[PDB]
Amino acid sequence: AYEPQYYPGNTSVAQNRRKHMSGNVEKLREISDEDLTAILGHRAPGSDYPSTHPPLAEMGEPDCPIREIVEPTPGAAAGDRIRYVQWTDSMYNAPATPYWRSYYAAINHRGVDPGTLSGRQIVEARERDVEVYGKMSIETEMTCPALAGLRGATVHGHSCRLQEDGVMFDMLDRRRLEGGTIIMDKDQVGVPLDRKVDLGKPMSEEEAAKRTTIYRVDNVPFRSDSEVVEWVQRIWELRTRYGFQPQ
Amino acid sequence: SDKVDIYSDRGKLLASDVDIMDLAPTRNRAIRTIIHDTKRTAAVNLGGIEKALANGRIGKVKKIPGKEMKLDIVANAERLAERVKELVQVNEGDDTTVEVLAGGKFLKVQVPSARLESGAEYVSSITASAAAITQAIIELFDVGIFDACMVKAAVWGDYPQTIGLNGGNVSSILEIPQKDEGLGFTLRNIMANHIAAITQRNAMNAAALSSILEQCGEFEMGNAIGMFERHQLLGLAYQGLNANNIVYETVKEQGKSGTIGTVVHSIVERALEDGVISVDKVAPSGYKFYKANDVMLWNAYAAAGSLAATMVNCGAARAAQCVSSTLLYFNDLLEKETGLPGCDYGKVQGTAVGFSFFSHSIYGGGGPGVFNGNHIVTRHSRGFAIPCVAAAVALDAGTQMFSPEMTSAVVGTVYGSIPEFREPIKTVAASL
Amino acid sequence: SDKVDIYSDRGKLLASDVDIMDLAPTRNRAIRTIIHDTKRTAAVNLGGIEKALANGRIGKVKKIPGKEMKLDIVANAERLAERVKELVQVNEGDDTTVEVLAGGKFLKVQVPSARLESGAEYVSSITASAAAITQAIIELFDVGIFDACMVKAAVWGDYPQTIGLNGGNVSSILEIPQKDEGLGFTLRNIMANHIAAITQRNAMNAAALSSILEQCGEFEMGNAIGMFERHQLLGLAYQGLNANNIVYETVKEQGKSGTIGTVVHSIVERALEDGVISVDKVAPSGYKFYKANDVMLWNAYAAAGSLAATMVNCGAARAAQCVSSTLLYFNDLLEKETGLPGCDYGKVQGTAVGFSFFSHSIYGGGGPGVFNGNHIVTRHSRGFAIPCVAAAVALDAGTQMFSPEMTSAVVGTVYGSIPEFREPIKTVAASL
Amino acid sequence: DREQLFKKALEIKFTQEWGENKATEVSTDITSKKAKYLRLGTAQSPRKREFEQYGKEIAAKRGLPGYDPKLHLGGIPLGQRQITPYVVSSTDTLCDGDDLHFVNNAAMQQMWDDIRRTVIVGMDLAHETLEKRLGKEVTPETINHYLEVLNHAMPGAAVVQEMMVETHPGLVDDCYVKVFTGDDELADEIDKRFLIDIDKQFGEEKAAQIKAAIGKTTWQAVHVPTIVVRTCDGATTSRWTAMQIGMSFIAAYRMCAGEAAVADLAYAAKHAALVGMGDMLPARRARGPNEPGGLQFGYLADIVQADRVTDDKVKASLEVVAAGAMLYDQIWLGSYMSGGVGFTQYATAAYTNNILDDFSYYGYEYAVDKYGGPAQAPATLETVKDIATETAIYAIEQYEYFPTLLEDQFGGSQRAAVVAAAAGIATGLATGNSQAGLSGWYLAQYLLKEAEGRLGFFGYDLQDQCGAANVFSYQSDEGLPLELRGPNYPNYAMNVGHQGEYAGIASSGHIGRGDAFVVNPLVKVAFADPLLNFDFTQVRKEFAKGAVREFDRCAGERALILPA
Amino acid sequence: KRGLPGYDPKLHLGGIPLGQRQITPYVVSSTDTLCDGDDLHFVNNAAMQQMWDDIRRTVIVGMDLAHETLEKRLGKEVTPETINHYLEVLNHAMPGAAVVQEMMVETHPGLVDDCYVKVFTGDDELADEIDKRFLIDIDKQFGEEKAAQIKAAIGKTTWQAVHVPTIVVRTCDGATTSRWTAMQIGMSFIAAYRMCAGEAAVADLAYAAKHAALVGMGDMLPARRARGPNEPGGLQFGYLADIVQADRVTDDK
Ligand code: F43
Ligand SMILES: C[C@@H](OP(=O)(O)O)[C@H](NC(=O)CCCCCCS)C(=O)O
Ligand SMILES: C[C@@H](OP(=O)(O)O)[C@H](NC(=O)CCCCCCS)C(=O)O
Ligand SMILES: O=S(=O)(O)CCS
Ligand SMILES: [K+]
Repeated sequence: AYEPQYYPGNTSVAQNRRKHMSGNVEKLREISDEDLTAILGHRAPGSDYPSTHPPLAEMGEPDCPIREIVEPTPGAAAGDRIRYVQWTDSMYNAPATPYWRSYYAAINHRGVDPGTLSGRQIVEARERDVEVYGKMSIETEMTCPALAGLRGATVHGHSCRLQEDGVMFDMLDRRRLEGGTIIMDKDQVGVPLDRKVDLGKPMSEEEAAKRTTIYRVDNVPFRSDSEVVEWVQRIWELRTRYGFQPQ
Repeated sequence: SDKVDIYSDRGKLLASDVDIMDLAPTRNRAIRTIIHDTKRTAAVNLGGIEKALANGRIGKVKKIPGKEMKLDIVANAERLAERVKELVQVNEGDDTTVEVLAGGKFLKVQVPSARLESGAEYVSSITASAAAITQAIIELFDVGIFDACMVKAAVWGDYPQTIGLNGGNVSSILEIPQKDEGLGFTLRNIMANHIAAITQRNAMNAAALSSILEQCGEFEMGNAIGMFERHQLLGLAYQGLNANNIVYETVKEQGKSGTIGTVVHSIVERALEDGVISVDKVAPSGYKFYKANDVMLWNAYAAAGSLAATMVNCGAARAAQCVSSTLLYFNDLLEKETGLPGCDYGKVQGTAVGFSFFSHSIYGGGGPGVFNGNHIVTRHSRGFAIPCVAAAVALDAGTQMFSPEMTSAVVGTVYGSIPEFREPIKTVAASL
Repeated sequence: SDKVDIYSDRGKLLASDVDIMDLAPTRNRAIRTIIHDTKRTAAVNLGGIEKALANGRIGKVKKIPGKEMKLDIVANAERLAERVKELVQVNEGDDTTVEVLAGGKFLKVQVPSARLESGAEYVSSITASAAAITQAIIELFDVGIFDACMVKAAVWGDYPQTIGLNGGNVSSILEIPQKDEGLGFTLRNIMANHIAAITQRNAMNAAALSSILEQCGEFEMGNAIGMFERHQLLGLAYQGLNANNIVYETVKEQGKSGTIGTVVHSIVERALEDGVISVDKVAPSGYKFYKANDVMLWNAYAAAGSLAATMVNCGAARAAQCVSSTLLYFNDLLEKETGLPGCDYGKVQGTAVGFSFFSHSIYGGGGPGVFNGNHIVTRHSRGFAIPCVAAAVALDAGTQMFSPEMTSAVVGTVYGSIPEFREPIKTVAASL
Repeated sequence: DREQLFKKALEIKFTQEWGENKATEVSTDITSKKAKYLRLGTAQSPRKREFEQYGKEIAAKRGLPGYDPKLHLGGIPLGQRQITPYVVSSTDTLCDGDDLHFVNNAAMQQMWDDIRRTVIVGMDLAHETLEKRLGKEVTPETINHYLEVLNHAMPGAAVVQEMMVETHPGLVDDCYVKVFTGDDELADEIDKRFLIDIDKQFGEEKAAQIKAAIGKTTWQAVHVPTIVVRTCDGATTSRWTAMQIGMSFIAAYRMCAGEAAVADLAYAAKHAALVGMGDMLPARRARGPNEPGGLQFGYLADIVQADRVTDDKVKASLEVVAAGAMLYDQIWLGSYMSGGVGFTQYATAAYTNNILDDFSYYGYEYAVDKYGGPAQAPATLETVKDIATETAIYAIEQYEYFPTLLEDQFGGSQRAAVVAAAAGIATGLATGNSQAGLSGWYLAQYLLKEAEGRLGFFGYDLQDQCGAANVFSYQSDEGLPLELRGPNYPNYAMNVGHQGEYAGIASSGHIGRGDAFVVNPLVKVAFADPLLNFDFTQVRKEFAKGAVREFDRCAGERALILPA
Repeated sequence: KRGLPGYDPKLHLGGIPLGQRQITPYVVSSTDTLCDGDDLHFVNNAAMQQMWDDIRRTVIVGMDLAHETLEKRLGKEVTPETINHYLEVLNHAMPGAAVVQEMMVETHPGLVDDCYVKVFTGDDELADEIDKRFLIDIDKQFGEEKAAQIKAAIGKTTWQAVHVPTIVVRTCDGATTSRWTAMQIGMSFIAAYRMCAGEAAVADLAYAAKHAALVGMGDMLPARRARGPNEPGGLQFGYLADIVQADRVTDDK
């Protein structure tokens, strides 16, 4: 037996980082299957998932011992196209941080291709699998609909000052606070939708500060989580020493 | 001394109590024979020569009007193979071989050992083959003085205006020595697509052939001297040759519902059970910082884990692209879980960072299949990254544009016809 | 079938009725051993490493202040050689050798065959030696983590910022594969100064070693296939190995008062006497146009003549520079005297035209000693020009700035200590 | 309380109107996390309006369109967020970020041309050739005559043949040759018009250190015409130099104009006594010598000359960072290795708004107080851990205390380059060891990742995750002192936000020690020359001049041969 | 001005300046222009420098493999409308202007107005649907026989004739051209087809533009005269003949 520990630290930030890593995240809002498909912009809502169409020479399944013992995901078994879910998260205590959305995906979802950047975080996977991931990425506490936004392009905003209404700037205006709720009426690449998708209320400033995986000097300073600073120094020192002589 | 049991691509015992020193590129007979055949074997594309002649074409776009020659090359493949053998051989009955493949479209040429022994590199496999087919065609079709330069161009391409046989029809699993980034990189300049095609998309054999070639490269680079010989051989045995069945059994245990993260947890549990790591100290929060009781063996477990995670994650999606993120997050999460450095002390994770970038951006790279140990993006790890890329390419089910069927048809047919290349784990264990 | 008698550097019979096929790089055991030792032998400049460490210097001008580590290296050459042998060898009692030379300043390292058999090229001779001496020095002086990078720089130079060990202290008779102009040029990239230093300025042995290496290069390039095998072997035997004593006896006959022109007349007289050429037709003026009864044998007589003329002309002046004009005017005058093409059908004369220009102008090149078979100026002939350059360099009594004593002290000492390199004619004849 | 050095710049660029961005309506408080988004687009920016206007003229003239702000994704032009200017650090120049794009900045192009068009060629072996082969006497009189001939010939003018056609001197007036020597007796006899006087250019201690390293050797600092390297490439420079050196020796010493001894002078000038700016690159990113990829980090530190004229150690190191961030990220990675809009702001993060200055002065002041002074801290992992952690965490917190600072350096790679450069430079200056500084850089990168839960762009940290292990490795393609690393060091060959900062770290150990040079004393002396078009003592001031279209020493233009 | 001398006719050997023999002009063949030989030195002749820059700054990049990636890998439709929109975006982006990100700084269009992309195709049905502003019409530029010969050699394939800014190759080198071209082709496909701005399929478009569908002016040179692609040493003699266009407009062979 083995009980995963995930990450060091004892502050609310470290506790939230372990929640995102372990998948122990609270559900705070609901999105319908068709509204999720509409905002991802890969196919018409309600339509069946299209398949890949590879050349004749690649249709044959090879005799492979690994293919025989690794079960394909539902998306891989159906031959879905590879599609994506990309998020931008404010540095003003958006619950999510790019590395921790990638750790959440790597630990809790099969057959995923996560990518971490400062202003965007992506997960590519077989379309139906990426929608299962996408639903959890938007319904859970990993998202605040004001401090975060699905953006497959023109991502600028993670490090910008918030708007006067507390919403993170979006050059393409895909979602905004409209009459007491967050409305997303364009897909993740800015194409206007023929519907309004209601992403619900934003988190309060206090809730975001309590649920965030980002450290901030005016909330939970990075300097205050001694075990995390120690862990960094330990990895740096051991990598340095073993690079010279691995003993 | 370090001992291992070698297990097959299907998790069956092949050899027991094997000293890792006996698996070294410098000692193992099967690995030496693989390298010998890699250096002496070349592919002549007779179908390509026929089309180049018929259309006066050189490569993909160059065409010289008025130079067309309609010669039945493929229909005379056997006759040309016999003459090519006479020209490539040094003595009658020597170790030269010429085999007609793909219904007359290709010739597998294996130059005799004598050409490599009197040369400095492998390139006589290309030059003897190109000169032999050029001469054989000139003779068979009685090509005159004015037209022989078109036969020459159909075989050798733009050479010598280009450094190599650019746009020609003679190639190898290897690239010209001038393309090496540094010293000892020739055996590292082999596309992952070539490996997956050669090994018939068997992911274990793909990782094994790639690990053998990468570690032959690391040895030739001077990265396996002194204490580093043990370091690289432990990586070769545990990642490349399924030592103690760790790769296969981890993939089997995690194959139904596993993720990159559950593979991290399995590897930490196994390293602790085997005494490779132990708790160093417990922090006030309860987090356990671990210590490596054997640093090189811990590195080898992280290399085996990096491959097992690739097989579980790319295998589940049946999609090669997941390898770049798998190599990154398996090692990043391994460090966060234990407080110990990841595979190659951050260099597998670092390689995976740039590899992810250059397989998802405008700047260069491409799909996983185009990468290799000599590629500027993926050269950084000491042979522990490309074996995972080769396995990932093998596991793909139709997501790639630049697949092995597109880029590696000739190399796959020619080198894939050789058993030691198709089944490297079995061949290595049997030569002990 | 073509037979020859091989004569020594002093014109004495060594072997009779030798089939030229048995002198081929692909068949002759002595040539194969010379190439095997060329690829596996490297030089470690302990004197250079000592000064680099003491002054924090890398190459000729780079110096990093504050990095001085005045380690005592040269006086510890035997202890360091012992440790280098342990690190370079694969198994105890294998074919690895490490020898101290030049009073501790150099180590001759011969890596075991196993490193070449599991590598694609010769470069493990450099990388295993560089890694071995770096590790041995770190151990002997207990060099710490912060300072080991300066031991690394003292041995490997600017590598990997540079493609090779630029400004380092590990070198070979060969240059890195990335410097090859095309395919099969590695054995051609050897300075004429290196050959002359290795052969102790014995002009016959300098021409012989150069001819062997150049023809190994021509074979690896694909220029000795089919009918061209006979073509190159006749050139190797008559120009490189003093076949039928033509080179030595022509030089002896013309040594006291001969010129480039009298050597032309001697060669035409001999070719006519031996039945190699005959009168084809007589013009109205009485001028006789000759025909070649055996074109390849006529080419070989012109190659032998080109060398004999170099020895007579450069020997008389005791000045290497005369070789460029000798190769030009021996062949130009040979054509004007007979109406037949000169050596290599104009390519020795053509090589000599550019060689003369690039050894007497502002644009590049230098003295004869800097040229080689891979040099853009002198690569054009199929191995028939550089053997004459090596002999000319050997015959120089002190006119050159960039002499073998200036450019080839390391290589000359290391490879010159090996008998097969010093006495190649004797070694080749004895292996039959 | 220490007043952060960037606050003045943040007040100017965010709270004072620039163009018609209505800055006072966006926010007047540099600490406010909120701002009023006015979405002014193109209308707020005179610079974007200039580009839009030229785009209309171009489309009309060619019948094929070009620049059009409305072709931005969704038909939404740049400037939905407030468009702000940049203060070039250490200057009072305020400019648009477009004015710092290498294409739009002649000072930046001229900086690269002055490096590209330079090689250093020894004279001793050439003089020895003349003595040995011709029995010629070399004296200060023959050398001075040779230098007059050389400065006439080098730009492309004839000295031997009749009926030669020559370059227009007005197009090549940036081309010249100066000399320097470690032989003080010879230096006192060289014609002062051509001499780089080591005693005048460097302080007493540094001049002695240079002379001891150079010995009694003599060198030519050659600068071929900018128009030639622009028409051709960097690999032209050593060949162009050798041709005119050869002609000048022929004419000045009355040699035969083409004898065997001339080839020895050619081999000496092109290979044996040549000291270029960098060697060739491998096949994938193939280039000949004298290209940015071959320029070792220590060479860029020796080209820059701020340390020669200022005792402010941090300032001198950051002038190196500015030259390197521009050359390596904007020109090299952003054009030679990629292109398009490129990487202006990945580089400007390291030379604007006094931000890197604030972080570097903080770390260095902390180290001076704790360890005593420059080059006094022990070169150990304990010292690196202390200085780099202190400096990195201070820098991390500044982005959180100042939302305007975070919005200015909006990309994580910009924050990573600046946070880690400050940690590395403070560590290098304090220990006098640039390898200790490099170790500090990687520790700072790791701290930033865990602090913000993000680091740089997708592939930013390939070299940083490889980094800690490869600082002190002695393996074949891993080990190397930082001074000798460069853009061809494998881990460093691809990514922005590292190379220029590494040039500053390479300089830091040496600046801490008071060394005259970092890796090549010949390079240091060759660039200690006020006649060079670019002023290498004031890199940031020169970039600021180019930004406002006031840099007046741009070479290589063809106005003289074009219609008026 | 410098206090360091330059050109001086009296520094010619013996203090005897050029022109002891009569200095005569040259007639440029086929013209009535009479000029000094110095006016034909490449340094002093902007037409000569611009000829080399127009070659150096050009590469040809195929569209078929990129369109196939969009269709097969992403299930995106490629039509004449999407191609024409892509070409407008491409001619805005290629000189160094932004299309995806916010707060980008850009090249001054007035410095890069020589930069543009045109297209040509052997598919006549597609040629009739491409926006005429960007088309090189093979039927208009070549005679009936030559146009047929070109179309038969090219087949039903489409290509981009890219000309990056002269200021860029002058500041940098010829090996910059294919990379500069690929970066802005990649950005234009992202913007014109509304892809994710950085997904796995984007790397296939990069590999196609930089390697698989690239047709440069010449390949690299070996170590002694090392240079990357698009330098004069790599320019094959037949390529220079195909760059020159006098045979297309004169029957005088
Ligand atoms: C399409 C890519 C993927 C790729 O391969 N390159 C891109 C785009 C490319 C283009 C954008 C030009 C344009 O807008 O048309 C250029 C300028 C390169 C070029 N071709 O000239 C560039 N990036 Ni990018 N790129 C940058 C950056 C960034 C930051 C921006 C994050 C933010 O919050 O704004 C993120 C990476 C990250 O998250 O860490 C980023 C991503 C990306 N970068 C995403 C697009 C993101 C988006 O959809 O908005 N860049 C930076 O972090 C700052 C410097 C900036 C570069 C331009 C400059 O230096 O001035 C530019 C460098
Ligand atoms: C990877 C390699 O590209 P290829 O995979 O060979 O197409 C390489 N480009 C680069 O490294 C791009 C570097 C500059 C742009 C990225 C800055 S983070 C090159 O063109 O030689
Ligand atoms: C020979 C070679 O010079 P090196 O011998 O390598 O110095 C070469 N130069 C040239 O070929 C000069 C060609 C142009 C001048 C002569 C025109 S006839 C070069 O620089 O790479
Ligand atoms: O988004 S990417 O990190 O691939 C490129 C940033 S310029
Ligand atoms: K240029």
